[PDB]
Amino acid sequence: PHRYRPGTVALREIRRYQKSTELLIRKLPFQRLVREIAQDFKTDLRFQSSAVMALQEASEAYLVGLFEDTNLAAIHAKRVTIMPKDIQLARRIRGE
Amino acid sequence: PHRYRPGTVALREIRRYQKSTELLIRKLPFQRLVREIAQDFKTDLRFQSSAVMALQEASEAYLVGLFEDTNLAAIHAKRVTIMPKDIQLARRIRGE
Amino acid sequence: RSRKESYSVYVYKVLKQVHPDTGISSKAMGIMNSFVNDIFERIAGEASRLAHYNKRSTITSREIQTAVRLLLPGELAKHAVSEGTKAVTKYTSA
Amino acid sequence: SRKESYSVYVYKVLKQVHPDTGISSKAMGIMNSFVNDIFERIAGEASRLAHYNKRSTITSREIQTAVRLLLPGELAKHAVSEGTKAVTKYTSA
Amino acid sequence: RAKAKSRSSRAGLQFPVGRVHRLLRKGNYAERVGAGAPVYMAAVLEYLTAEILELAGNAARDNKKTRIIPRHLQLAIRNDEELNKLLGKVTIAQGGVLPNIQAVLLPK
Amino acid sequence: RAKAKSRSSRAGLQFPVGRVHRLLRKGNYAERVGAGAPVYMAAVLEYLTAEILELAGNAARDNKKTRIIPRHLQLAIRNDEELNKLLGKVTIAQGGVLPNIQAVLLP
Amino acid sequence: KVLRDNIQGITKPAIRRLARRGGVKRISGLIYEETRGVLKVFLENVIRDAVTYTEHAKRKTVTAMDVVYALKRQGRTLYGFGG
Amino acid sequence: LRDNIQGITKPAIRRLARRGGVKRISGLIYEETRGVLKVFLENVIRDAVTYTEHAKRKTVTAMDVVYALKRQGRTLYGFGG
Repeated sequence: PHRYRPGTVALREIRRYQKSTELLIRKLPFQRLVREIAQDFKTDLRFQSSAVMALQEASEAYLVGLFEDTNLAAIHAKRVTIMPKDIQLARRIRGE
Repeated sequence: PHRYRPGTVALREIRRYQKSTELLIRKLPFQRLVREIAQDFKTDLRFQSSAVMALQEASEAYLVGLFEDTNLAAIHAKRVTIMPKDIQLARRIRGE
Repeated sequence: RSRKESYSVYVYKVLKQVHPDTGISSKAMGIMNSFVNDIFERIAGEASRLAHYNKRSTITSREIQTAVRLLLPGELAKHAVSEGTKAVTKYTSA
Repeated sequence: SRKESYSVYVYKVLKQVHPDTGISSKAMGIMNSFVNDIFERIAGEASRLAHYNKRSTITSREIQTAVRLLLPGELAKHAVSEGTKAVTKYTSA
Repeated sequence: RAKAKSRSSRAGLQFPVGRVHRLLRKGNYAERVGAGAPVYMAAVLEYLTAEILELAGNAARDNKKTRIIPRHLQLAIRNDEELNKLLGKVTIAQGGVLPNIQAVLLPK
Repeated sequence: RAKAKSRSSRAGLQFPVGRVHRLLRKGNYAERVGAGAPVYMAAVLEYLTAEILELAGNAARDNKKTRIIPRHLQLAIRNDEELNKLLGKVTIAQGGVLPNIQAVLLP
Repeated sequence: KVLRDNIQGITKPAIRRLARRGGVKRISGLIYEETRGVLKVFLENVIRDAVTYTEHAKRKTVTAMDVVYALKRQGRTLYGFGG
Repeated sequence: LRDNIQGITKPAIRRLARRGGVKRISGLIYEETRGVLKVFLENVIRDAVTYTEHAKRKTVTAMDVVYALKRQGRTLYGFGG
């Protein structure tokens, strides 16, 4: 048998996702999430497809930047695995 | 030979400095620091005394906020003592 | 002499409605003046944008209202809206 | 039913720097967002400088100062050099 | 001429109305200011002013005082989550900070 | 009657000047706009435009292309501290990110 | 019809992929939930402002500019969808 | 008028740290702190100078400091505004 070890692929994927430019979140799911949120404030709420995409890229960019800081926090803590508290520290420092 | 243990006084100072509002940095020193920096842009420059104070309060406010985040980072790292790196992490997360 | 404007007189009055028996230091007053000018600029600034965005030359109670909703968070934003909406309704009725 | 943009000017600039390079419509759309963002800021600051100093007119000086406040390091500088010239020259042109 | 009357009183406001009407036309924010614009705004500025002063006044009372000082404004703003945010970037001269000490720093 | 002549030509610029003048006097930036302001500004916008495009063109070549795409703009900006700073908060569609991996994650 | 639980529409691989792009090598099982609870706040803030702008303009359909203004208000600008 | 960063005394640094809730301070903090404070001051002072210069003045006023701070996401209340 043959396979890669844990972490070999993870590093590979880091390279690859940094490299590519596409969306990582599925579109219809994201679109629906937007509407599900939107339906709280009001009904008769419609979106242009360009508005949804604009939201999606901003949303992914947000999370990715958050993960970069989260990762650093995990490293600061001398770890590889990120945990909810590494996210929380990063956010807190940001002032969220 | 009575003594108060390590940390008893440190906490005391924290209490007090959080409570009070006065400037902690000596004035003539601070004022001169401003000028030394200023002279690197321009000689024969002047300041209103209120301008120097305005700078000093903002400067202290900046550092205190920085120290709060630094402290959290040290705690995240399971440590009471803050190290230069904890400052660096906090700054980085903040976009510096 | 040149003359300067502030809200010091109006701040005193407001203080009396919340705390009829209390005063205010000159510094706290200076701060409240810095505060009012800050909030004013923001709302007016955002209202400016709304007028621009929606192709207008005029700021009305709505541009003020929307600016309030965008700038103020949660419920605080609401009371400001309620009071403004009313004040206009009332002004023309008073 | 008509819009305006800087797409035509951006295209030309690309040639001044890279004569053999083309550009996507999106890259152009991005450059358009960029130009409008910078424009608004400088104009915003120039307004303010005039306001702070209690004035009605925006001059090349307010633009210059605004550039410095917004741009960091050399970008601020090269921009000032170029702005100064364009005005100096336009007048003599 | 008919008797002149102050508008602040008229709108049930303490804050000036004619002036706000005016200030809204300055800085070049909009060519024109609508009649209800300053009325709406004056009410807002007054409301927010009251909220800060009330909370600060409570702080003054907590400290057994008869007035508000910069510190009380700071405590008031920060304790109130929504004002804390509205002015979350604001540095208050002589505001000090809230007395927040991390539990991990304390002994048993 | 003198012939109408574009100011951009006069100023040696590619960006429009009359338009910039037009935009500056409105948007409510000021009651008045001086003659040299639009000109100064047009030069600035043009300068910055060139810097981004130049670097993007280089990124395009790093990718062996003869064209600029959103990605090349991202790479151009983030490998230049001053532009990166100016636009440090800008999200560029399909811009992507830099391939930075921390040493501590490697074998 | 009303929608629901589309927070799960953000699938596990999707979260991991984002984390990986960010340089995250290894992800704790609780991150998925923790991450969603943060994404959600971000979306709530942006969408709401976009709606607020949309309503001010007295429209029903949200356009790209409404989103752009909303994101600008939160200080994260976005290029290529207008400006 | 040189290395006046040393005019920021060690206790002065520690007290700020204390106010921030810092209980223990590494011996290498003093220098690191200075390398940050200085940058902060450099950015604020310079903008104030820029405003002062624009206005054709020599004396930096509180207002010029306020504008410098303001734009960095830091309105300061108390000196006018």
